[PDB]
Formats: sequence, C-alpha cells, structure tokens
Amino acid sequence: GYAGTLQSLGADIASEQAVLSSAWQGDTGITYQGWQTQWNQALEDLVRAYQSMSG
Amino acid sequence: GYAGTLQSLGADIASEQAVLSSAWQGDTGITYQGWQTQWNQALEDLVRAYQSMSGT
Amino acid sequence: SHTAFAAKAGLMRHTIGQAEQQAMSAQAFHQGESAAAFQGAHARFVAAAAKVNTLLDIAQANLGEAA
Amino acid sequence: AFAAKAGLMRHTIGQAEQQAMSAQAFHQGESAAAFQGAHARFVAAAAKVNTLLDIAQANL
Repeated sequence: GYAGTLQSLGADIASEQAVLSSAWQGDTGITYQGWQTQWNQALEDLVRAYQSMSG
Repeated sequence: GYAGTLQSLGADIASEQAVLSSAWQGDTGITYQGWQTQWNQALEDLVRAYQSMSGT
Repeated sequence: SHTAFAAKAGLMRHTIGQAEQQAMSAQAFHQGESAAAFQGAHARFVAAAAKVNTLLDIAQANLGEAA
Repeated sequence: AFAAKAGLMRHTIGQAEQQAMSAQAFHQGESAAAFQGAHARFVAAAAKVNTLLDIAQANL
C-alpha cells in the first residue's frame, strides 16, 4: 500500500530534518520553514497523483 | 435508463401475448406456455446482460 | 543522523520508483479487466437479444393477423 | 398492437446496445487520459521530491 508508505516516509524525513538541522544554509535557496512547506506540498501532490494512477 | 424500459416493454409483450392466447396456433412448434416461459427467461437474461455492460 | 538520513532518502527514492511501476501495472490491468468484462457481458446481451428477436418472430408468425 | 410493441422492443434493443458500446468506449478513453495526466503529475512531484531531498542533504 504505497500511499501510506510514501506519507509515513515523507513525515519521517521531515521530522528527522527538524531535529538534525542546527544551521540551515541560505545558499540552498530556502529556509527550514520554506523547505518544510515545499516538502509537504510535494508529498501531497505525489501521493494524490499515485492514488489517481492506481485507482 | 434502458434497463427499466427493456423490462417494462418485455412485460407489455408478455401481457399482450397472454391476452391473445386464444389466437395462438398450438401446432407450429413452441407451445403457448413454452413461449411464455422462454420469453420471461430471455427478458431476464437480456436485462441482466445490459446491466452488466453498463455497470461500473 | 547522516546515515539515518541516507537510509530514508534512499528508501524514498526507491519507493517512488516502485509506486510508479506498480501504478502503471495496475492501470494496464484495470483497462484489460474492464474490456474483458464488457466483452463478456456484450456477448451475453447479443445472445439474449437474438433469443428475444427469435421469440418475437415466432409470436408474430403464430398470431398472424391477430398481432 | 402486438406488432408495434414487438417493433419497439427490437428498436430499443439496438439502441441500448449502441448506448452501452459508446459509453464503454468513452470510459476507456477517459480512464486512459486520466491516467496519463496523473502520471505526468506524479513525475513532476517526484522531481520536486528529489530536489528537496538534495537540499535536505546539503543542510545536514
């Protein structure tokens, strides 16, 4: 059941980043919050497209 | 809504054949009652097959 | 930390590829299933329709002017 | 009239068949188009996920 797995993995990555990331680098084009917003939006889009493809 | 139309038309024809039962030639092959029985099974088969075709 | 991130990043990339292949296979299967189901039902419908037409032919012939 | 009802049934069978055939053809095409769109959206999203994973890695 890939939808739930993609969501859980995505959440695990976001939460790891939140605990690890003691000094976000500005040259990567975003802030932690900017990254988090984009990550959650990308995952949503990814999972919704998968669910449409498969059923 | 063809399933309902097929079913109701089929019932109309069954009724009319029964109303005309006295006019039914009984020496041509299939009998009056035989026809009624076969008609009702064909109609059920037809309606069910149509629903199968249309069915999500 | 870093090997933990690596593990998760790698699994996410792998899982995305797997999900894609699975979904492509699922769609192909669903299109085939829908077509097979229709073809079968259509064949049953055609057989039943031929029975109905046959029985109507018989009824019209039998009843003659009474139809 | 029996002959009129018989005519109507024969007509209606042919119409029902045409409607069902047409609907199946439509639904197969709609499914195929929806899958292609979804698949395109999935690929675009995956590209973003890969870009964002690299950003995360750079910031560790």
